[PDB]
Amino acid sequence: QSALTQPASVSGSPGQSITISCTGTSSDVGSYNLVSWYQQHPDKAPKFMIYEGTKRPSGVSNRFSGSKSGNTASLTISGLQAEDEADYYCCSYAGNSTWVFGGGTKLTVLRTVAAPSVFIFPPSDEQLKSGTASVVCLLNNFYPREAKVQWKVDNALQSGNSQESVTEQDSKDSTYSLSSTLTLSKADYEKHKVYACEVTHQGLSSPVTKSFNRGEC
Amino acid sequence: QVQLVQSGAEVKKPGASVKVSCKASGYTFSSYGISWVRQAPGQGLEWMGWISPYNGNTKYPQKFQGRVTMTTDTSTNTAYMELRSLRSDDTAVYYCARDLELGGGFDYWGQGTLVTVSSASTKGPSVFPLAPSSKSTSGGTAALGCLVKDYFPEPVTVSWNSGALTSGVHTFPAVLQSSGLYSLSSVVTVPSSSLGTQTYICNVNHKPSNTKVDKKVEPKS
Amino acid sequence: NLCPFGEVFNATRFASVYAWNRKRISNCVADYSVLYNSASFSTFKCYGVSPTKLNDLCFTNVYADSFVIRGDEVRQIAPGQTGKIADYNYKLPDDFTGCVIAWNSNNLDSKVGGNYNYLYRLFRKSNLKPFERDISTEIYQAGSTPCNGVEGFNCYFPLQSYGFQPTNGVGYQPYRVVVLSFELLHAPATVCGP
Ligand SMILES: *[C@@H]1O[C@H](CO)[C@@H](O[C@@H]2O[C@H](CO)[C@@H](O)[C@H](O)[C@H]2NC(C)=O)[C@H](O)[C@H]1NC(C)=O
Ligand SMILES: *[C@@H]1O[C@H](CO)[C@@H](O)[C@H](O)[C@H]1NC(C)=O
Ligand code: NA
Repeated sequence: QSALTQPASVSGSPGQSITISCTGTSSDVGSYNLVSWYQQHPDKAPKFMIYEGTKRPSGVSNRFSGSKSGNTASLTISGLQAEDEADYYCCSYAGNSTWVFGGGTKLTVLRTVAAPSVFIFPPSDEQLKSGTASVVCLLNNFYPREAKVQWKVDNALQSGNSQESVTEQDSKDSTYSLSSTLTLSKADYEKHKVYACEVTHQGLSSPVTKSFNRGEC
Repeated sequence: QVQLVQSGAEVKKPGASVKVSCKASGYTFSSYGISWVRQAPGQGLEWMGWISPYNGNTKYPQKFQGRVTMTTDTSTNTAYMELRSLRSDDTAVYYCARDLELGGGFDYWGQGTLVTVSSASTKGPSVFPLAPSSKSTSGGTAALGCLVKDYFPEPVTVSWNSGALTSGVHTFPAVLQSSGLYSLSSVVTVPSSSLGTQTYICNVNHKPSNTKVDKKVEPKS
Repeated sequence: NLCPFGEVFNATRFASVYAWNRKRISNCVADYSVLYNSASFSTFKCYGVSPTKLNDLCFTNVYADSFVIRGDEVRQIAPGQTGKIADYNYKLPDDFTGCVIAWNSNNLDSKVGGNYNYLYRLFRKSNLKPFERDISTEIYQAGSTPCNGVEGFNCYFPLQSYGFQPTNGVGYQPYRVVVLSFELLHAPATVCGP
């Protein structure tokens, strides 16, 4: 009735093979050949992948294999691809009519460095009417995930009024995307002219800046 | 083919109860079990218990013993799960899944039901356009988007051209603002030659407030 | 030339009811009056024969079946009974010819903190035929899905132990049972009572 220990994250190059560990006690993984594996893509219900430790339900690719040694089950993905990016959970019978899951493992596909395409969006006129200005900076299709986004308003670095969001790894290109939103009051927004996004990423020779002048189509 | 359709996402005040429905079809209801598995946001899966539509047998883990009740309508082919004394770490997505029992697997899963435990009011999103730039911003590609702002009860579904546009779409995870309201953006990259010829509409649905908003995104003057 | 009923009645341990013992009795003389005379027996019912005037008949074969059950279940060691014992553990035929002898054994078969050595079968796909013995321990599938040798959910291990605690009420106390079957086959009759 205690959680099963999987590595929090696993990464591998395309075409490679990786393995996800799933460790329990003698009373669960060790006792029963009843380990199943589930694959969860972002924002979707999990998918049944493995059962009885090593079997595949009809429909699952043959590069998903199952292994077991002592108190540890193992999922092995071979011929790794971008569509394999997901969260993987193991499950075991624990006796007493009890199922027990693992902590989950995030699979990351390694790929080549990709610089982001930067776009900056001023607030819509509809939103200014209501008294708030949201300024959005998009960083699109970039690898690796590490990035720096900075807001500079009339060349002054803004701090503490911006939030970021990052997508999970994309299932076709293996890249990430990031939104940065700068929220100002309508009064503050009109005190200033040049709104600038400044992006730092391993793929860029030197940081990229995208900017607009307030009130210019 | 096998199918499990669950009830809609809802808000519940702390201490209240919630009953999630789960409709099965495409297989003999009683030939399998029904397990419920929940998932707190960004967390792992948690087994919540089992019910046999065959004989009505149930089992719950000690954690949920007392607070959860699973029932089965063998006529409607529908499994219900009810959880009382709702607390804030009960906010999660609730899956029903066809259970192989000692066959050893949760075969097919329902889409899930996001139960948010909160005393905050249900507020709808305001949708604002992220307009394509007058400059051709990057190579031959341009970016446009919709900003969905100020909606308290997650979740929000956004589609582009009613599902016609799926390529290059990115919808970001919602962010909790200081207001206590959620905010997100959905963006898509489209060829620059198409901005004048093709129309681009984001379809935003907030089922907790039954608000449906379609916003045309087009370049500014 | 004397029937060894002491080996059966005055026996150290008795069998669990699902694995009931059977002793073949032959080539001996038996006084069923000396048996009846013992005041120990809480139950002494006979079927098809008069208890008294049993030392005048001669039977080909005699079977002595012995086991331990709950006191409440002694009612079930009889023709045409129903319940967990008669259906799944020990079954008598409708035309049973013999005697059922039972007595409270709380002093012998109860232990402080519980005696779980005595078992009974709780689940079975079908009922026992008369005088059938089933010592199988396959997992019983009560539901619609297979079990594969594991107990969980609708899968049950078929045997359960009596909780024989000396504090139990008389209905849940251990009773020792001896059943005597009298076979009158067309063979040399070798058990009499002169
Ligand atoms: C079984 O054990 C009992 C208990 O000791 C025996 O009972 C004795 O029987 C003799 C012979 O009739 C009597 O003289 C004694 O008084 C009895 N003892 C007690 C304590 O009552 C019995 O003989 C044994 N054998 C059988 C077949 O029952
Ligand atoms: C079931 O739980 C009980 C109660 O703690 C425990 O004694 C027993 O070992 C468990 N059985 C299995 C098979 O894990
Ligand atoms: Na995780």
